[PDB]
Amino acid sequence: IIVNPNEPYLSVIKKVVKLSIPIIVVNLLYTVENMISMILVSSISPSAVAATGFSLSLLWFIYSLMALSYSGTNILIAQFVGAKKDPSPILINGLFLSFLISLPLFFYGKDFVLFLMKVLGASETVRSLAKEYLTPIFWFIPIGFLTNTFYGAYNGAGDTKTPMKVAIIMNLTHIGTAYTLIVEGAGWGIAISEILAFFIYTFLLIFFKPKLLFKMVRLGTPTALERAITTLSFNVFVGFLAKFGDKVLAAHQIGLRIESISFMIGFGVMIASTTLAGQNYGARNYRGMVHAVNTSAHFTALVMSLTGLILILFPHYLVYPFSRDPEVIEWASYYLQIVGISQPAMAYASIYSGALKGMGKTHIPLFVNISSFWLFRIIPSYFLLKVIHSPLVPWGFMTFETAVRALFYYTVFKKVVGKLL
Amino acid sequence: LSVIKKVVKLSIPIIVVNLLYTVENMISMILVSSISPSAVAATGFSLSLLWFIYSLMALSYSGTNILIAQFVGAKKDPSPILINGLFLSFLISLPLFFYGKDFVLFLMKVLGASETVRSLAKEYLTPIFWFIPIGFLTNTFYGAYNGAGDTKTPMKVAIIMNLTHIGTAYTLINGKFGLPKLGVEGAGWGIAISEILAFFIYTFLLIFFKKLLFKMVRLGTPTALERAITTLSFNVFVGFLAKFGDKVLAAHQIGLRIESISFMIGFGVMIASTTLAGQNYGARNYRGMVHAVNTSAHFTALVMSLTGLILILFPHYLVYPFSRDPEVIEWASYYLQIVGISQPAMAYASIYSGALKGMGKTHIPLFVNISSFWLFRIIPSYFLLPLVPWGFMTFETAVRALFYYTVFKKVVGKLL
Repeated sequence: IIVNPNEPYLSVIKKVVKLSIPIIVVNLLYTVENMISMILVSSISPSAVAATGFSLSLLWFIYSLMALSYSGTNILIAQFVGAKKDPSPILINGLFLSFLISLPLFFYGKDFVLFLMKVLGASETVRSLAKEYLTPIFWFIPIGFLTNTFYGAYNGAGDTKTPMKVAIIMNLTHIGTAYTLIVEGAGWGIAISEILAFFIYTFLLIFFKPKLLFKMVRLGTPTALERAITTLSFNVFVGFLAKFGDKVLAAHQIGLRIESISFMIGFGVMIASTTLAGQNYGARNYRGMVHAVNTSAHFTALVMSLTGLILILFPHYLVYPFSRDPEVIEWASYYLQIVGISQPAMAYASIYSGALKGMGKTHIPLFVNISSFWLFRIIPSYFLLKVIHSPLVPWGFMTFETAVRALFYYTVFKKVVGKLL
Repeated sequence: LSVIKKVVKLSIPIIVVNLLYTVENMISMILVSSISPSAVAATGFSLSLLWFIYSLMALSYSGTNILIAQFVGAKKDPSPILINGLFLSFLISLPLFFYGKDFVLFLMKVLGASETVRSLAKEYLTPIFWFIPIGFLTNTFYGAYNGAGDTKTPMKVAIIMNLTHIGTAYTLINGKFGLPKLGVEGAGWGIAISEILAFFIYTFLLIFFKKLLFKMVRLGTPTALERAITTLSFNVFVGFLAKFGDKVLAAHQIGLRIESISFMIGFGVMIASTTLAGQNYGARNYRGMVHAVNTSAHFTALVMSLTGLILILFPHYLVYPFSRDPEVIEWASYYLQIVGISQPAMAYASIYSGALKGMGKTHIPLFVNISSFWLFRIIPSYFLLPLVPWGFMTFETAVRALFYYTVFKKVVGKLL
């Protein structure tokens, strides 16, 4: 049991924040894992941090195929626990499906970096560090694909406290492994942290609990696309500010870290709403999920309304840890006040697209976050952006555009449930 | 629909369209072999790169070829599918318009091009990309006339597309009419001007012939990724033979042309089965579509049983147009004998994987031909690793593509 009834008042939901703070902790700890990873790699040379830096941002492209092993496992388990049906065939077929697509990026995995590494602007000695840094990682990718599937498996059953306690220890495993082994030492910090957490889940399986490979691949197919395509998409949005020198290039990276710390709240509610909508839609409790997602939307909007306010009223404060060049503090402060207006939009953007994932409409955020980016973030902030001479137009449009969809494709949730009743 | 019928009435016109397309590029390669050999490399690497790029046409094709068939079968007005198909087609032509031109320069330099080849590729791919909207509209008109079952009209246009393409190329290659030699640019204008003249035909007869755009994208999205990912997949399959020198690399491309001369048959029947399965599924008549795809599979497998058998019995006869070194004739003869056995299977593959496109489950060939090329061709070959990846291909492209026919029997099993 986890589902709230069919609009049964309870205007305060409470249960949502209990099943979100754990996901917020897991996502905030992902930043501490990489921030400390930058401190441990910077102890040797900046050439190794370049090999690690471009690899992590490239590990985004790699881990995009990890979406099938998550959504295919997270969604069906959430619905099956909702309908009180045995959620065991989804786990064994999901963990096998995770290992299935784990083979392509097992052998020719370091090539996906090294080959693409030089075509963007790498050196000969920088890439040799990346090869030593990534060789122990691509050996244990089927291990990571199993850990990711275990993550999505617990999220469906409404037990996000298990991937929280494991994340706290897994990071101390990663912190301890690299800090002692430290460019190849940091690579063992990832592989060993993935076999430890996996074996904990293996130990947390002794006392925890194939024609559907289609349904798992079919649901998460847009997710692996949406992840991979948005990466290239954001690369196009960043490229619009590379034309304004490294000054604004650094100022956009400063806004990224300020957004990332401000994003872990929403992504935690997203995976939450993904579970809450799945358990409700699985039990044929349709009036309750809309009463739940609307409640989460209302509360997350106020959380984001506070978040944007802090970004607006303390721009120079939030850039202070990165405040060096005043022209960079300039563009960074302008960015914070611009996207500080579009924070409540992200409350509805992630929930409407996140709750639909559990409901099965995973193909919608793909068609959505792409079409609400190309002919909206890029083209209006490019085609009509020829004569502007300002970085505030891709920033002004990204805030303006993000609103559309976030608040303007409400409709897809407004009406997909309309015919559902 | 109960005895036997001329199912070739849909296949033959498309076969002519899929043929001569061979001649359109064989002669064009000769028209660019008339100049310097460096321009032929700029041509081949362009057409190959055009194979990768021409993956977004499936979204503009399947979205138009599938729904029109179902609606022509359902006797429902199929005009909103064409006006929004061409409209969507024009809008999928913009992401490549002035944004995928430099993609060639970014991709040629990563495969080992020459500073001159990248330049000849530009002068060749300059008029091609200016008229991407015109080629996409004609590509959508193809599936439009195929969906309605009128594949003879594009066959007339394909023949028009040929005489203008070769005519303009052969003229602009050297300036036959007192014109300046455009070089590699003349072949580029041959394609472009042949697209605009074919497009004007489709718009002229549109004068006397004849929203929910999200659903169309839900149809062509897996099909577009199939052509895109299979191209990378076959790149990995060839990569297993690059380790055996250039004599095995050459014999494989020789088999490619001999296969293509034998491939245009099944592709036309695939579109034929794509249309026949489309109309009868939109009209609920399931006994008519199951009996048709069964009869299509039976008749095509026999043709492919003759086609492959000839390849097995006449290897060194059919390769001599490409034979130079007897060691290359050796490896090429084995490739034909191996693929000649799996030819009757591709008959069932193109017809079944293609009928499911007509039924709306277009994410079926994607989930299959990917999971069939990788963990059944690439992986088993990579383990046992030229007759090891060659035998496995036939062993796979037959057996796995075969017994997958049960999924069609299962999709139909619950359909009744």
